Order: sequence, then C-alpha cells, then structure tokens
Amino acid sequence: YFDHVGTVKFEGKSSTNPLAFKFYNPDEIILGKTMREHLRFGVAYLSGMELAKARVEACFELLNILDVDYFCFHDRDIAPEGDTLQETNRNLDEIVALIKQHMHSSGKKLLWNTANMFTNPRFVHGAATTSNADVFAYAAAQVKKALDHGKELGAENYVFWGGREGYESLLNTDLGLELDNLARFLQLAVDYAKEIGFDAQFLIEPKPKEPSKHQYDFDAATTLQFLQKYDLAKHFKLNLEANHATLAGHTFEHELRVARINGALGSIDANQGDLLLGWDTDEFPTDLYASTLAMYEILQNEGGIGRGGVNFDAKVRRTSFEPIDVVYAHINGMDAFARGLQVAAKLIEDRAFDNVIEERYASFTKGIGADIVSGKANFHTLEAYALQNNPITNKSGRVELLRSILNQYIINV
Amino acid sequence: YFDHVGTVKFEGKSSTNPLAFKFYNPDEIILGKTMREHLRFGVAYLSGMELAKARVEACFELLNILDVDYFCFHDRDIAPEGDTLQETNRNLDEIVALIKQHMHSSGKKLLWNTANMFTNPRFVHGAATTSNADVFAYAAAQVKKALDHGKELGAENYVFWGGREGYESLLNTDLGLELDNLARFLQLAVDYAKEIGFDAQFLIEPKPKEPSKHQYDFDAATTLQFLQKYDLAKHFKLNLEANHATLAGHTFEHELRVARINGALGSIDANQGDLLLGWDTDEFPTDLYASTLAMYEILQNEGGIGRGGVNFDAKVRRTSFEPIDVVYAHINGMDAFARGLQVAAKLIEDRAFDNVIEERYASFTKGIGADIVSGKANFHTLEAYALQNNPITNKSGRVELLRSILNQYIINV
Amino acid sequence: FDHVGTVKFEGKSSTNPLAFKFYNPDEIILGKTMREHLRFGVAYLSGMELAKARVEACFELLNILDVDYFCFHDRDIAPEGDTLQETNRNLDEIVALIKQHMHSSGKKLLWNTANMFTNPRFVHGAATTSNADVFAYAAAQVKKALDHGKELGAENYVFWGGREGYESLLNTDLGLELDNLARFLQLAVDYAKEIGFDAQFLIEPKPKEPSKHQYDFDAATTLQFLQKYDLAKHFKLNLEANHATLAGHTFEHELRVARINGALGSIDANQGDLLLGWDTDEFPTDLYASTLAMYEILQNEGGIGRGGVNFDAKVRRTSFEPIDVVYAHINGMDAFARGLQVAAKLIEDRAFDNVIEERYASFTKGIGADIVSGKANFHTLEAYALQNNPITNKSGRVELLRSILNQYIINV
Amino acid sequence: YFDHVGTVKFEGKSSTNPLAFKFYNPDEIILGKTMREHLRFGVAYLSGMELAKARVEACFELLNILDVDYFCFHDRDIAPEGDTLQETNRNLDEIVALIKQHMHSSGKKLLWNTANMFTNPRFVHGAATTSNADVFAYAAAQVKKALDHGKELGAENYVFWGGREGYESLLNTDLGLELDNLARFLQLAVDYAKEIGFDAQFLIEPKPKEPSKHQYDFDAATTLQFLQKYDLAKHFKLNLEANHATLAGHTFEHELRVARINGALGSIDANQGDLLLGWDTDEFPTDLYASTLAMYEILQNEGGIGRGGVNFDAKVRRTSFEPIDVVYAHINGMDAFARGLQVAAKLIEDRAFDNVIEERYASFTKGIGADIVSGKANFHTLEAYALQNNPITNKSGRVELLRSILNQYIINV
Ligand SMILES: [Ca+2]
Ligand SMILES: [Ca+2]
Ligand SMILES: [Ca+2]
Ligand SMILES: [Ca+2]
Ligand SMILES: [Ca+2]
Ligand SMILES: [Ca+2]
Ligand SMILES: [Ca+2]
Ligand SMILES: [Ca+2]
Ligand SMILES: [Ca+2]
Ligand SMILES: [Ca+2]
Ligand SMILES: [Ca+2]
Ligand SMILES: [Ca+2]
Repeated sequence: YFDHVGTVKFEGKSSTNPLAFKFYNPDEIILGKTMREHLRFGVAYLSGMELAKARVEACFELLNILDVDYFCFHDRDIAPEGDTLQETNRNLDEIVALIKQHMHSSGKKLLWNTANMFTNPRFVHGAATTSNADVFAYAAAQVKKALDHGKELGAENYVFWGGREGYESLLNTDLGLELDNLARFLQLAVDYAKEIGFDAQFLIEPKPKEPSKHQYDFDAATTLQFLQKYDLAKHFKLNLEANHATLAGHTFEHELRVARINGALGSIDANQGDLLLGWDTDEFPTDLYASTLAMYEILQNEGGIGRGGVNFDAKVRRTSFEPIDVVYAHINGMDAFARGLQVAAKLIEDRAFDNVIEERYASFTKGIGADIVSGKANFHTLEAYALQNNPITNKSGRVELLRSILNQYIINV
Repeated sequence: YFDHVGTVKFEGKSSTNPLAFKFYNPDEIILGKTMREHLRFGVAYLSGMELAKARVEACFELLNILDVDYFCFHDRDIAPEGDTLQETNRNLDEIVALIKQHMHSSGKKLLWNTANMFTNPRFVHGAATTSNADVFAYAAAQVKKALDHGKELGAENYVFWGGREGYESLLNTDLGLELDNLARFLQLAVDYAKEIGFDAQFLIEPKPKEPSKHQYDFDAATTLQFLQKYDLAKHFKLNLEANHATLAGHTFEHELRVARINGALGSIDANQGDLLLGWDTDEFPTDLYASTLAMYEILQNEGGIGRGGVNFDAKVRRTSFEPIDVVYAHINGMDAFARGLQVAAKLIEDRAFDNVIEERYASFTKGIGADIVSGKANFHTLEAYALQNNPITNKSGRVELLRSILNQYIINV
Repeated sequence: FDHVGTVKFEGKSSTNPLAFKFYNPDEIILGKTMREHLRFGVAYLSGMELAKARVEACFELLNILDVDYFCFHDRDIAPEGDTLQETNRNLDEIVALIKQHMHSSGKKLLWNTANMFTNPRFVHGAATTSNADVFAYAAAQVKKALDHGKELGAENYVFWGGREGYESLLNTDLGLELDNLARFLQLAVDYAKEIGFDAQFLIEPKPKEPSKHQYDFDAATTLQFLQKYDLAKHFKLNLEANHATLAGHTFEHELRVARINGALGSIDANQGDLLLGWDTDEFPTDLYASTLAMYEILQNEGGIGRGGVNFDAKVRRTSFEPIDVVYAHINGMDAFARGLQVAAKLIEDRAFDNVIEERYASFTKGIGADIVSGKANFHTLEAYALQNNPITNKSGRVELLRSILNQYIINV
Repeated sequence: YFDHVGTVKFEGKSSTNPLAFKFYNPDEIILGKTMREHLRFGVAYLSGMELAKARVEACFELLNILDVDYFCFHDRDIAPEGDTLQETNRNLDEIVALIKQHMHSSGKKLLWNTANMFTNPRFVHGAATTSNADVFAYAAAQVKKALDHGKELGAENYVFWGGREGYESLLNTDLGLELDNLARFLQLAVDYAKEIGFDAQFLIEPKPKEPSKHQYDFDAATTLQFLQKYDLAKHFKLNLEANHATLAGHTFEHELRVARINGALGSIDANQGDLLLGWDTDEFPTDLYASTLAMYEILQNEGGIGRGGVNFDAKVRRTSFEPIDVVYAHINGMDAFARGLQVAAKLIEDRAFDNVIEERYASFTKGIGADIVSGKANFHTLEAYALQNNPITNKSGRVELLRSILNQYIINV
C-alpha cells in the first residue's frame, strides 16, 4: 500500500539512503535501556467494510515497514457506521476481530484506543458537554463499546480528547452544567472500566481551541484544575500533544514538566505546530530543540514514558500526498526524537543543566534558605534577617551560556 | 494639579461637554442598587519625599475630580526607598500617615494595597520564586509591612500579583522548588494576617507573561489549580485584569465566569489590551462589548463585585501626556463600564440570553437527561436508551441571533 | 429557508427577530440611501439537479433579504464533468439559469471568480503551481469565467488567494512562482480586453490558511507586487475583514492603505476572532469594525464605487438550520447599516477631522509649509533647529476620541 | 570592563571551555572565503561625558575580546545631550573624535551608524512622521549630523529604523501626510549624503509594531511598496532584523528571500524573538534552524552579505546581568551563526534543496511550460491545451524528506 517493499533499517548518520534511519537505532543502549524501550514509538491508524479491511492490512504493513511496536486508533476511523447503533457496533466488532489477529501474528501492541465523537453531525454541540441529552446517551454507548474493545485488545491506555467539548460562545452556554456533565461522563466511564476489569491508564488530552473557540481541557494546568475539583485526578493522567501546547501559549516542555511534577505525564503525541500559524497543523515533529527538551522531561518522569509512548499523531503535509511520503514523514519524526533522546540523555548524564540549577538555588540548602524550606522561618524571623541589611548579591541565570551548551550537545553528542 | 477646577458630573448621553459623564450617573438605580454601589470604581496611584507628598495630594485631587470613592496603591510607588530597610519603612510610614489624613478629610476608602516586588533589581529572579533566599527574606519583610499598612488603613482586599514570579527559561529552573516556595510564602502571609487580625480578602492577580516568558499564575484556571494543590484556595479569590485575560488567550468574560463558578471572582482591574499586540498595553477600557459582558458576569456573582471593585489599573497612552488626559481617560473608562452595567442589567432582566440557554439545555430537565444529572443513569441504561435508535435532532445554538440582540441592547437600552 | 416572507425594516425598538433594526434601505444619509451606500451582496439531490436547486435557493434568499447583488464561484454553482468540455457544458447550463433569474428578479452580479482551490489538481497552487499542466487548466478556467462575467454583466472580477503561496521555502522557486503569477494575471488582462470585459479586476489579499504563506499577504504586499510587475493600473483590491486581522492589521488599516493608493475596490464583510489564529469568516457583528470600515469607505472616491459590501461569511457550525442563514445576514446587515449611520455622522460632524486638522496644523505654515513644499532642506532645517526654540508637542487625545466613538455608536 | 582579559579563540566543537568558540573559526575557508569574511560580525554599542568616554573604552575592549571587526552605534547612545543643540553636537563631536582614534589604532570598522530619534520625549509622535514640524526640523538636524559623522568615520552603511514612525490610532492620523513626510525626509537625507560625498549604503530597517500599534515599514514587502511608490528604491536597501520578521508574522528567511529577489538584502541584525511572546525580545540568536536558513539566503545574495554584516543587535537577558554574560551571549550568537554558515554552505554546495527544486518545476523548462515563461502561451492557446484532457499528475512536495535533510546537515556537516 506504501510503494515500499522491505523494512526501514538503521544506517547511521552518514547514510544518504532516504529510506533508512539516521539516528533511530532501536538496539542502541542509552543509560541502560534500548532506544526502542525509551521511545515506545506508536503509529496512527473500495468502500464500506471492504475499505475497512484494507485499512487494517495497510496499518500493519506500515507498522512492519517502520519496525514500530505500538499503534493507536479511533473507533470511527477503523469501520463505517451502520444504519443502527447495533450495526455500527457489528461493523466495529468485525474489524476489531481482524485487528486482534494481526496483533497476535505480528506481535504489535495497542498503545491506546479512543472514541471519535467529533466527526458525526450528532456531536455538533459536543458529546459529554452537549446540550442534547440524547447525544450524551449515544456518547456513553459509544465510549462503553470502546472500553470493551480496549479491554479486548489489551490497550495499555485509553484516551479522552477535546473533540467538541467547549463553546462557540459563552452567550448561549450553561458553563456549570457542561462542566458538571463532563465530570459525570468521565466518572461513568471510570465506573464502567472498573466493572469490566479494564486496567488501562485513562488519559485526557488537553487542547485549547480549534475547531471550537474554547475547549475546556485548555492545557495541563487547566485540566488538572478540573480533575482536582471533581475528584477525578486519581483516575487520569495526561496525553500531551506538542502542537496543543504551543496552541495554548506554552512550550511543549512546559506542558510536560507541569504534567511530570503533578504525577500526570501519561503519554505524548509527538508532532509540531507552526508558531506563526494560529491553528493546529499537526506536522510530523522535526524540531530538534523540541524533541531534545521533550525527551529531557520524559527521561526524568517516573518510569520514563511509562505505560505511554511517543505516538505520531501527525499528518503528512497536504502536498506530500504520495504513499511513500508516509514513510518519509515517520522517518523524519522518528529520527528527530531518537536524536532528541541521545542528546537529552547525555545532558542528563553530564548534569549539564542540573549543575547550573544546583548552584542557582544553593542558597535554599543552607542558612536562612534551608530554614525557609524546612518551615522554620516565618515572616517575623525573615524580617529580622532582612533588617540586618546584609548586601543582596544575585547570581546570573546564565541563559545564553546554557543555550550554547544545548546547541553544542545537539551537534556533538 | 490636573488643569481642571471642580468635579466631573453626570450630564446625560446628549452632552458635548468633554469633561462630563455621558452614562455614569452615580445615583441612577439599576435593579435596586445605585450605579455607584454596583461599580465601586477605584483609581490607582521635586524629588524624594517631597515628590512623594505631592503625589499623595495629586491622587486625592483626582479622586475628588472624578467623584471616585476607592483607591489602590503599591508601597514602592508611594514612597522612595531609604539607605536601609528601616529607613525605607520610615519613609513609607510617613507617606502612609499622610494618606490616612487624606482618607479622614475626604472619606475615600482603600480598596486594596499591595507590595511592589517588581521594580527594584533585587527581584530580578522574582520574589517568592527567587533563586536567592536573601531576596525571599526581604520579600517577606516587605509584605509583612504591607499587611500591617493594609490593616492600619482598613484595606478591604489585599493583592498578590505575578510580577517576577515565573521563568525566563526552563533550562535553569527548579520548578518544584519555586512553586513550593511560592506556596510557602503565601501561607506565611496568611499566617501573619491571621496573627495580626487583618481581615481583608486576599487576592491573587493572574498574569500569563510579560515581562517574563511564563508567569505561574497564568490565568484563573491555572491559579486555581495551584491554590487547590497547596490548600490555599480557602484563603484567596482572584483579582482579574482584562488585559491579562486576553494575553492568556481568553476573553475577559471567560476569566470572570470561570472565577465566578469557582467562588473566586474577588475584584477586577478594568482596562483593555490590543489583541493585535501581544504585550499588555493596559489601555483604559473603551470596548462596550467587553464592559457589557464583564458586568453581565459580575451581576450574577454572589454580592455583585462584593468586597472588590472596578479598579482602573490602566495607563494613559504615551501620546496622551497632558495632565487633563488622565481625566479624559478615566471618563472614557467610567462611561464604558457604566454603559456596560446598564446594558448587562437589561439583558439579565429581559432574559435575552437566559431564555435561549434555558431552551437549549431543556433536555437535561426531563427524561433521560434528568436521570443523567441526578446520577441515576449509567453506561448500561444510557446504552439501552441509545440502542432504541430514536432519531437525534439537535437545535441551533443561535449565535448570530444572540449577537444581533447584543448589538441592539448596547445601542438601545 | 423556513421563512416565506420578506425581511423589512422595523426600527431599533422592534422585537421581531426576522426584521431589520437598523438597515432601512430607503433612509437617506448625506444625500444617498442606505441601499446605494452599502450595495449589499450575498454570496451563493445530486449533480446538476442539486445545482439547479441551489440557484433557486440563492435567488429565494436574495428576495427574502431584499439584496440587489450576488457573487458566485464557478465550481460552487455547477459540478465538474468527465472532461473540461463537460465541466463547461454543466457550467454554461447553470449560468443560463442564473441569467434568467437575474432578469426576472432584477438582481445584479457584483463579481464572479474561478475556484481554483477545491479540486486536487490545484494542490500546489494555480498560477504559482509547480506543474505547467495545472497552469494551463487554470488559464482555461479563468478564461471561461471571464466569458461568464462578461455575459452576466459582472461589475468586478476577483482573483483570490486559494493555494498561491508556499508550504515551505525549502522547495520553493519564489521568483518563478511570482513571475508566473504576474504572467497569469497579465494574460487575464489581455483576454478581458479582447471580449470587451469591462469589469473592475480585483485581487483579494489573504496572508495564510491553508498555506503557511500566501503571496498577496495584505494590501501593501499585493501593491508591491502589482507595482513591480506593471499591473497596478489594471487591479484594485477586494478587502476581506478577517484577512486584515489575520495579517496583523485592523480592517480599517487595510481599507485606508488601499484608499490612499486608489485601490479600494470592494469589501468582503465578515469578522474573525482575534484570539483564534484562523480565518473564521463569521458574519460581521462588531460595531467598531463596521463603523470604522464605513468611515473609510465613505471617504473613498465614490464610496464603495463599483464594489459592494459582500457577505462572504459562513454561519456558525452550530447554526445549522435554514432560518439561521436569514438570522446571520440580519446580524451582519444591521451591523454594517449601523456602521454607516455612525460613520456618516462622524464624517458630517468632522468629529475626527477637526482634531486631525489641529494636530497637524504646523505643516500648513512657517517651517512646516517649507517642508511640504520642498523648499526646506537639511541646511535650512538645521539652522531653524539651532535656534533652540522650545518644542511643545500636543496630546494625541486618543482616549478623548474613543469616548466620542462610543458616544456616536450609541447616540446617532 | 568585562571580567575577561585575553581574546576568545576557536577551540573546536569538543571544547568544554565556556570562553572559547566551538564553531566560529574565523580562518576556516568555506567556498573560497573565510568565515570572518562570510559573516562580517558586528557588535553593538560615572555620568555625563566621563561615562560616555568610559563607554568608548568598553566598546573597543569588547571588540578585542571577541575578535570582531565591525561595530555600530546610535548617536544618543554614545554622548549625552547638552543644554542646546549646539552643545549636544559638541558633546557628540568630542566622543566621535575618541572613536575615530580607537578605530585607527585598533583597526575596527564602522558597519553603520544611525540617529536615535526614539528616546527623547520630543519624538513622542515620531520623527519624520511627527505631527509637529518643529520636531521634523530637529530630526533633520540630527540626521544631518549623523550623516556627517558617518562620513567622517567611514561607515559602510547608514541605517534608518522604525522608532516611533507609525500610529497609536488611525482616529487621529493623517496617513497620507505622514507617509509623504517620511518620503520627503528620506530624500532630504539622500540629497545631503550626495552633497557631502557620503558613499555608505543607505538602509531601512522594517519593524511592524512596538512600541506603536503600527509602524509604517511593517516588513520587507511593505517597505518596498513605499520605496517604489516614492522613487526611493534606487537609494535604499533593507536592514533585516530577525525578531522583526517574526513579529510581522514571517520567518526570518522569508524576509531575507523577499529582500534578496528584490535586490534589497543590505545587512542583517542577528537576534531572535520568542514566537510565543508578542513583543520584541531581541535575544541573542541561538536557533540553528534560523541561523542556517538565514545564511542560506545570504550566501545566495549577490556578494553574500556585501557591504552589510551579521550585526548582533541583541540584548542579554534581564537575568544575565554580569559583565561576563555579554561575552557568553556573543559566543552563543557567533557560534550559532558560524554553524549556520557551515551547514548552509554545504547545503548550497551539495544542491541539497536546489536539485529538488529543479525537478519540482522542471515542467516550466519545456513543452507548454516554456511557452508560458516565454510569453508565447495565452488564454486561447492554454485552453486548447487543457481541452485535450491529458491526465494531470502532480508530484509530492517532499517537505518531510527535506526537513530530514536539514536535520542531518545541522548535525553532520
Ligand atoms: Ca458547549
Ligand atoms: Ca492536533
Ligand atoms: Ca492527539
Ligand atoms: Ca524563576
Ligand atoms: Ca497589566
Ligand atoms: Ca493589575
Ligand atoms: Ca507554491
Ligand atoms: Ca476568509
Ligand atoms: Ca473573500
Ligand atoms: Ca503618527
Ligand atoms: Ca528589535
Ligand atoms: Ca535593529
């Protein structure tokens, strides 16, 4: 299906073969784990049911071409809807059965599945946050079925994403009812997963906007505020998508670090936006700064990426319409994140940033700084200290110095 | 001296007097309350101490010119630093006593005061989130003094703003330590206000960025996430500044509604940015959509603006450098928000929006929708409902219709 | 449209949702009726059966709204065939039905255009394509549209951004693409001359979307291109409000730049959302933007001239009932009619012009007159400044002027 | 004084010396020319006259530390104003005499000088586009003096920059008069340079905004529209500043290519913005994509950078306040652009992009495409060709392929 016989192999950074990896060596050992284990790369997923069966075959062909172990899918992208909900689910069941056998034969694993509650017109007002309770019931039936399929196929995570949960205008929005109903829907899904013994990690993917004016899981901190408010934080981690970070006005590594220090870095969608375009372009990730600094955050996460992966939720350019461009595009993104891993790991091993940070904040490990951190110091004792009028000498933050190191490691590692 | 003898007075929407209110009639009653009480307008603040005393005289002259009942100040904006912290506080105490005098003779009240921990170079790395423990101690001494002065002058609120609390680069940032230390600082402040019996409402003002790349209290939701995480939410509401809403990628009314439904709409700074400029211009508020929709949110807040007010944290344009421009600018903003109050109050009384919202979400007050809201319905019963395959018919959201009504009321109320 | 009658003016107090609150087509404003000031335009089963039905729905909507002008794109009014010949046969057949409807209903064609955006052949652009075969098809399509524009009496003809730009400079021959864009536009000019097509040629700037950069980025950038290639004498601009803010400008900025360069040809009335980086094409509702747009248009030579105020806008995705098309045009028609009322009174009252006159009075006398005349040079200006006479600037009065704007929007 | 002493020297990519160039080897020959000549790096430029004289010393000390051959200055940055214009020019002349001798003894060259008509409050409304003719006269006297000084010191270019030439609001702007006066002023300057024999390349620096809402030289194409309209294009090239390109919504390499194909790539100011911050941050350039692609456009320019240079119009971060950070910051930017030159030259030498472009547009060098370029093809004949209905087959744009190549050369060159 992809104009490409054979598999893409690692050929080193000097190779001029456009169908070879320059940096992704799956077997390269980095800090005691292989690149394959560090990155856990995932790949995204005639008419009617015949087109669907052919899509199955093409998905696993591509997984074999790229030597990728993990895939993801949305229900409505693997099978067409029927004339009833029953027939929709029969069509899905049939295609799931084909996928399950391919997974067994090929040894491929389901990183996550999800429900597409975005495409069909019934979701024009959203799904959980719809104004039409009939749509909420259909959305529950659809996610119910998707949790069944996630359990059947052994999904390691299950994703809820922004779709159409937000608003076009606050003028016609009952904000409390929509947010309450979102929280009800998510808890109902948690209840159902527990009842069927589905032990995948639940993930929410923040997205700030597009196609809606505002979408409720705006960024990591906004989603965490909602999760904490509704007693859902214990059930959900975040699926962080690079382009959605920058759409929200943050760097990717900002979202990742916020997620990390709240125990909620669950998985990533590796792509990139165009910061001069206010929409979500979902380009395959090529920026070596973004991939280096993303893997820097991931490598410090408990268990690294953990049960998540580096998932290529990305779109070939409109002008890269040939089948082979799908292979070129993944090679672009896989080599960019493999280089990012190499560079990040060496930055971490050399404490290239950590030693500067240790020195920056050293005052909080001695004297009055230690007393602040320990809780001994209060406004009375801090004032008495400052009333000594000891000269205050700040230290440079060395931003340009560190930026030179980042450039040096990107090139030299 | 503002080149202006006497008071600005209401002269109706027909007046061509540039130094007269066209819409702010302080005694006009709207829904059982005067404009004065709805809006609770606030105004925000030779060398050395003589320049400082002159500035006090100019501030209360302006309060009298504008017939404004409330003012705000920052400590380092009202008095110069001395050669020691002791002398800085002596200078500040002397000016605070001159302010207390003018409050006596004029009856004007302190809406809030705050510590300016932005201007002096000791705060280059921040205040609570500084890398230098000596700066943390100075910041504590400064806020301790400001809480004393707030108590002494009867401040109804006390504001913490995000001046230097954030980062220039995550490369050199110990994020967890900075946020832990910000939470420690705010809790120490809470402790001290309780010890001295300072009963003002504590407020945090979100700001997403500028001057720094990222500032931690990015928007209402992000600040609420931090407050909830560190058990501080019970002590703080938000001071919402309109320009900071749009700088964060939200409308002002979005930030206000989010705060409102989390019980955290404490006060507002009334200004406006330029959405084509990304840098916090703090212009006086002139946009009648923004003022109407801000007042629409405030009127539905418990107690209206409550102990807060509509505070003109705004700057005349660089090209409006004459004294009289300060009066023109305030008339601009006071009339904009008075018109917004009139229009919003009639939109609420007529239920121009509430009737469309009521009909939009009516399905959640009966049938399967009521069972969703009550918790009776789960995935099993919702699926059984959806499996009936009853046709789903959504209703239009009528955005353009409501925008017509908004235009009509802004013009015709 | 689930609304059989005609929408009429019922004044500002009316609570009829299907009535104009500000657009009174007959109201006289500075010697001209609202109808002729604004020249409102409306922008336009399977296969040919669906095509014919859409013609009927178009003119049904023109009658509901009492609108005199319409626009269309060729590929939006007729389906393609299995050959170019068949595509033009389908197109000709629908054009014949539109012409009869124009005669019977009295409606006029503001402009037509060629849609060289949808079909996959234009993936790399039309005039700026990398594939010469596509350039040829593009020329054939515009040729046919110039013929239909002549046949239907189009007062303008529009070239718009579509796919003329780049996704990446890494693979772009910029000089060739711009040279070919100019070649294509000249050929079009050559052909309009042959058949006696007299309509005003217009270029619509768009800075980006779907592409990373589109070459007619804004008014000034398109003007730089037209001047470089000796095409400025043949083209004016079709200015769309959303494209101004997408380019980082206010709509009134683009309108004034176009106006002082004699290139304000026509407008597409809509609005974006300045918090969303994409071209939302909402029906215009912002009274500031509509007031200040009509302020610029009223000062253009002949007002909007041969152009019009064309509602190139889409209903919200959540406004999916037929009646919402009517509600949305009422929203935008009333917003721009109010804009005209306020702008005309501001102009009549010289509310801004008197302030501008005083602001720059220094350039009508003394050393300022010698600067303007060309008499003053660096030598005589230095001698003047070396007198060290005090410089006293005057306030720009921006906050004062904004209060006036608010007052007129509410009061006129 | 810069805490350094000695010269920064090249130590190669593996050095761990923070005070050594890792990529800038001034003597390395690349396509027949040294790095030093390719890049022509430029560096930017007690109270009263004593502080001014100390600044002269510190400037040339830094030029010797960095081994940089070119510098720039603004008149009001090198000498304080006097109590009269005569005194201002006497102060300026005295400092210019000191700089002239330093240039002779040190062998450093003046890349460009300019007039600062931004700081003093007389320019609150602008300079050439002021509303006050008295200010226009002062502006004329100041530029006249700067052209005198530029000729005396042998400036190779002379810069006009954005300052406050724009508007705060169109409500109070006579746009035609301001633009006419801008053109008059620039022609007066051209006249005067001719009269004194000043042979430097005149340059205009585009800037879209900040501090003003709109600045007239918005970007390259907008400035070119102005230069063509007023018959000034024959006299001016552009000084392209990287942060101003992105502030205007363009990439830096876009502005450079637009300048280059219009004969107007005169010089550059090498810095970078933050595309998530809406204001002009003027950070030292570190992004290897931006520096690579900028040197890519420059190397294809007639004569490369020509009489211009790669000028570091950049500011150290607020938090990098130690003197040594100035050295670290230039090492960061000089190594970034030296690496950019290495990578760009090999990309150009290998025709890594040019061969893909040659094939992409091959259709225009034969058949109907040649008739199009030749002018022979017209609408009648192109339609005849299209009416044969021959299959249209487009070829992929290969963007992801090309991005992989860019990444590979950045690492491997
Ligand atoms: Ca909603
Ligand atoms: Ca996306
Ligand atoms: Ca995703
Ligand atoms: Ca910090
Ligand atoms: Ca502000
Ligand atoms: Ca504030
Ligand atoms: Ca192109
Ligand atoms: Ca558009
Ligand atoms: Ca348009
Ligand atoms: Ca101006
Ligand atoms: Ca700059
Ligand atoms: Ca510059």
